[PDB]
Amino acid sequence: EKKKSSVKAAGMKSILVSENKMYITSFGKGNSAVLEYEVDNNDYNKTQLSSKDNSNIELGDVNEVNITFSSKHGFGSGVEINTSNPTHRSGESSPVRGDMLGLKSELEKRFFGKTFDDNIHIQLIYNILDIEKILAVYVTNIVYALNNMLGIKDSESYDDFMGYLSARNTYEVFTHPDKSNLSDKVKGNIKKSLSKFNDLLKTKRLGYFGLEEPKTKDTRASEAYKKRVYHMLAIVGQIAQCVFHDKSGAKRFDLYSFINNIDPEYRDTLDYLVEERLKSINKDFIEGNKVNISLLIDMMKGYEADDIIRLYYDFIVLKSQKNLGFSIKKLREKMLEEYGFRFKDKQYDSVRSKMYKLMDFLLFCNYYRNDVAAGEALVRKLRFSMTDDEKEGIYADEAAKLWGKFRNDFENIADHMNGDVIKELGKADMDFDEKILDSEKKNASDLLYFSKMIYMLTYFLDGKEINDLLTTLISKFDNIKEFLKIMKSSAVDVECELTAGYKLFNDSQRITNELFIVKNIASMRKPAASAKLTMFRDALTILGIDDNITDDRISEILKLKEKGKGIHGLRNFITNNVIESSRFVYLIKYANAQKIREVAKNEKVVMFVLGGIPDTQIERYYKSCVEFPDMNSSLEAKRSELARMIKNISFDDFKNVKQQAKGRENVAKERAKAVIGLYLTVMYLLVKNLVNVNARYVIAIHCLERDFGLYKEIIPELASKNLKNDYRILSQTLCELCDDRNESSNLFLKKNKRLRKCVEVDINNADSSMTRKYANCIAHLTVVRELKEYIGDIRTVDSYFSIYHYVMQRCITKRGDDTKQEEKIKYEDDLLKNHGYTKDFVKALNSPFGYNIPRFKNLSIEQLFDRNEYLTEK
RNA sequence: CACUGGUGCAAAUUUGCACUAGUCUAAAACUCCUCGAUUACAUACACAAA
Ligand SMILES: [Mg+2]
Ligand SMILES: [Mg+2]
Repeated sequence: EKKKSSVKAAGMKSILVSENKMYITSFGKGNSAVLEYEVDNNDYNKTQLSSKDNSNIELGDVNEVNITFSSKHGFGSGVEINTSNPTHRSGESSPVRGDMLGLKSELEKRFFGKTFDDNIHIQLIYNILDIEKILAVYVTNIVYALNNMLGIKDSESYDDFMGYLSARNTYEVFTHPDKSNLSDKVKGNIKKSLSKFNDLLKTKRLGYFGLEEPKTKDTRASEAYKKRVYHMLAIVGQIAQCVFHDKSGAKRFDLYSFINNIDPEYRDTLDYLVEERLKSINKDFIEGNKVNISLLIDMMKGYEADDIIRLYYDFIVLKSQKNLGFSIKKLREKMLEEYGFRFKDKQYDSVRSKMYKLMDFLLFCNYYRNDVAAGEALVRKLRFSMTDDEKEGIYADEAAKLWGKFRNDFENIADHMNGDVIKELGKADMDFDEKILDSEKKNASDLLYFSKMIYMLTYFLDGKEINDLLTTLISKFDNIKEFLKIMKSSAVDVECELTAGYKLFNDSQRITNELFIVKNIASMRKPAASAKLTMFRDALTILGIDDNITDDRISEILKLKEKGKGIHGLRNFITNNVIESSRFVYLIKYANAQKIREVAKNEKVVMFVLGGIPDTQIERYYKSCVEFPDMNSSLEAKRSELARMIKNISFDDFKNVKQQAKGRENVAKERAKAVIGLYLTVMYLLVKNLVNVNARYVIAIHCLERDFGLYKEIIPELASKNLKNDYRILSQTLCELCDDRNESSNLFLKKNKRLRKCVEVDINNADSSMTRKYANCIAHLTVVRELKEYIGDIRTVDSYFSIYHYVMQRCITKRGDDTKQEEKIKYEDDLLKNHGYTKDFVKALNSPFGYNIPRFKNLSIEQLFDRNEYLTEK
């Protein structure tokens, strides 16, 4: 069983090191740090900074090698914990640890204007680098999705569209480049992007993102919509220019300041988008939430109605229940599993979300207002826990106490969870003034432009993508705010003036809070799109249709241009089950409907995805999708059956479905919905996993360009080098320096001669041409684009990593039909014979990333790649 | 099945293993928030309708 660090469990958050002192911190609420002690490195004298009430740990003996301490709150019944004194390292003169890359001094100069004899500034800086790494993944995906949206399947060019946009050009300059005072090359570049912009508008595919063109054809409304879309694309392009380098090796330095420095029209667009979302939630919130609010007021006897309304607004928009230090949902889930299993019954499926909100709200109020001490006690037990099993036990014990307290309340909620009561509560008068929430309401004016810019990015993202980007940004800003607070403390008091480009980080507290709200509002369902003919073609094509069907034929089959009563059942069925599916939208955004349908014919690929689905879920899918299920068949037979259904699905299968189903018609309709849902889920899982694998490589490219720029300032040997000429130059130069010199900036290569020698072999196996192709394929999501072309050639489909590398290797070794015979790569012959990726080829391709050994090994060895795989063998 | 530090056995000129840490390693510091993830998520029961 994996065990946690006892040092973290006991309460020691961090040991900050300066040249003469160490500062020990303990965990406060959430990410807060409690300064506990200051220790002198030379004489080991200690001074307690914490008050008797605030202190969480007791410091014992401190010496050159070890630090002994114990919890003041009972961890391990007060057991003594021994941790290394961080200043004790052989072969290092300084008490202060350096970074593995050796870029700590260059980074401190870039962010703070000078070097420091402490390890605090570098920790804050690594948090900023993490923000850039995650933005690099999402902008790369968004740019690919926008290009993909065009439908130009055969196209050498890529960034003629997003690459030529600039946030420094207003909409007027963009639409009238000639009337500009810009260079002729620039004017032509703008025209190329303008033409692509009109191409994107013509597709009608922007509706997938919630960017619907206006219903009216009025010129004024049309231009206002186009201007907003242009601002969104130009901002995405600007972010891309800040996290990736251009042809000349240059990148913009205004990522954190540009939004406040560009034309005010861009800021108007950001306000318009956020105001639209906030105004829909905020307008008549009490009337909009009257059913739950009425039930809660009747149920919560110890609270004033106005207080409940304010708490409910918090629960929906602020989601304070998600900042408690434990999972409210997990507690509710444990309560239902052990004691309220009846509420998990099929009859509550239609009202389950409402029922869970009411149950979660009671638990939230219990810990947020009524029993804050119980919440603090629960966090301490979870922090003290050393294993996953212990943590589950803590949630289970808490659920048992909660059931005794809320059993009657939960039964009461379940009694009201039916259509008759809900319809009744909906029609009932709600005499509460909407102005009660004026003090709690969140408005667009309350947020920074940086926060609004992040909200704008969410239009292009799926809920999982929003969760991944936002939770990562929130965590990094929270860490940065804490590091600044520690450095500015009376006890530490070290200079930390950020340079002009990074002044935004001074507002890291406010940004962390605003970003949390952005995650909540961005995660909410947007109004359904007006389905356009393009979407209907996408839906019929993904299901399976004649390759040469005309737009007029699609209109005819779905009666799109026909007016009448009850004649649109098929159109409505396709809209509800395909067009409105987030899984379908994800597939159209990153893939091609016709290509995905062809990939679905490959039973080995579909069986691989089905294999990952839990056995209980396969049984549910088998029962819902198969008309006459053989329940006595094996799980492999059931998976094999579902794979055959997916291979044979077509639009034709659903042409007679009855959308307004009566009686027995319902059985066929439910089965059709189940089959479409499984088909979309299986294809979505495959594409999403490949996009996710690609993201790891995108981080590697972003880091290599960033690291090359930093190393270039301190390595004379890199002085005349251009990275794009040969991507292997950083690893090659650093490996050579380790062999020929004594001093080394890069510790990964210097410390591990065996791994350094391995990287040297991998560099030699590669060349400038193949590495350049790899970087281009990673940046353009070529593996996802060309998946249908090569996935069929894989003999055994056993991992996302192996699928990605096989397709990538086929793309790299493809001999251009337009170009002449080029230096055939030495791995091509075996790859074509093997029908599987070549392990040595991955290492050669990844040789540019060799300077960061953990990244290089994780990206080159299938067993080390995924943190969620090989848990038992790990 | 990683990387780096400390400690402890071993080991000449390769280092290896064990225990333990690390926000200054890797998508990677505790509790959260997340992801894996499919069972779904989502200010408005569901269904139908526009
Ligand atoms: Mg030393
Ligand atoms: Mg880190």
